[PDB]
Amino acid sequence: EIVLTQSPGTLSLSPGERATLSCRASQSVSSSYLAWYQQKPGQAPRLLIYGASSRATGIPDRFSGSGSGTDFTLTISRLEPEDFAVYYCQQSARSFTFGPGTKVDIKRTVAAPSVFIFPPSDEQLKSGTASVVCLLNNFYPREAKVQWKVDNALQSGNSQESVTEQDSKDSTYSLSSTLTLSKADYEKHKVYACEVTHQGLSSPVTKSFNRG
Amino acid sequence: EVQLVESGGGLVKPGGSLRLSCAASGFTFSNAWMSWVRQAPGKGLEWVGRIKSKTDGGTTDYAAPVKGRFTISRDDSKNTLYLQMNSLKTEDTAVYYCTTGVETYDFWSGYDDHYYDYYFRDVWGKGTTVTVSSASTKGPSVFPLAPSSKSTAALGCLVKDYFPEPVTVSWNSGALTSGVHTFPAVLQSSGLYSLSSVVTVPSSSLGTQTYICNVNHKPSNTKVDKKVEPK
Repeated sequence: EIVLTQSPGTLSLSPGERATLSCRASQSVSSSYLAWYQQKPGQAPRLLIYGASSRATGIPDRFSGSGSGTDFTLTISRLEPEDFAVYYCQQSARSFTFGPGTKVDIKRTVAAPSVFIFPPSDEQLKSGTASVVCLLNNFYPREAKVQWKVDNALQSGNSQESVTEQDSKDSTYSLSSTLTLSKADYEKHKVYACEVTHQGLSSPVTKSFNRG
Repeated sequence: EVQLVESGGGLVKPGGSLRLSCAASGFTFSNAWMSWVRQAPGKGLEWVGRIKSKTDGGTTDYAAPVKGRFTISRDDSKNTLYLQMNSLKTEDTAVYYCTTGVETYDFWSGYDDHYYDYYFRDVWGKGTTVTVSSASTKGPSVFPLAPSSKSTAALGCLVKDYFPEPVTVSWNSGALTSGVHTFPAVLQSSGLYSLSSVVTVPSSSLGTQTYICNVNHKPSNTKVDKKVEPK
């Protein structure tokens, strides 16, 4: 099996710019067996290019494909508001494998996240479990680091985070992290803190609370 | 038109099996190499397997995470593809698309002659969802994420411990839509889902506007409207 890698992992550009996505193959792939697919959220993959350079029927002219055997390139001459999606390179020689995928998102200025923290409600407390929520609102780029602390003790393995899609108006992202604990472990300690590390922040911003 | 329709996906226990079917229409199905490709929630595209046409020998190939447990067959008399999945896993939970891949260069000869002389096209289905877990249907628990008494303000609702997906969350019966972020659901280690929907409003508005989050769960047929107020 031939392994396919894509560069870069994320590409940040504005509408009307030139987009270049590179696909690297572990071994030489015949040009007739390489393809480029585009996928949008909640939609089936859409074949953009087949045979490395040939263009599928109905695909706009801005999508162009080039490459040899190890290196291939998908070029979008001028980005459109509908061209911001995920792009995969596929190879049918040897075995059928996909690439990691390159996300193309709208470029904007760096925006620091607004950090909020929510303690568990009394209903959930009497239910028997505690969930502490940390909200990072409106930031860019998507890369952000959330660290939970319970009486200055760094946590691990008990938090799950999820990120929203890029906003159409703000072009910013939002992240929500949930720290789950038992009722006894929540009543043992007092101070609960969420520390955020982001490009738009000079120092990591910490939001903490005390029971009461 | 030319289409591929998947069917058979559903909820299966971690030890169970399931047969997915793919009906083809609009093109000469017997000559095309068919493939199953899956996509896990929030992950990339993963090739499950491929079967060749009867002319090319009908040779079947599978991916490493799937070899030894999955089988692929085809019925040309019914123009149907079949994916039998045995000894499933939670990692197998994904959307399974039935596709044709990139066929030969002159595969679509004669396709739409009034408009095109040379034509190329691949076929994909809308995909079928296969959920593999040992959980049952459970109503969601809505907990109010109340604004900080310290202090723009932010509030919301945490929808935890529900199965399966999806769950719809609105604010003030859809009247409030600005500054609203409904985050993607997260699958807990207990096999239950949990998400949170937040909204940022001016602090002064907190004293003159009531905020109610409405959570709707179709599998459990649950509708919960809960108000969010400071502690």
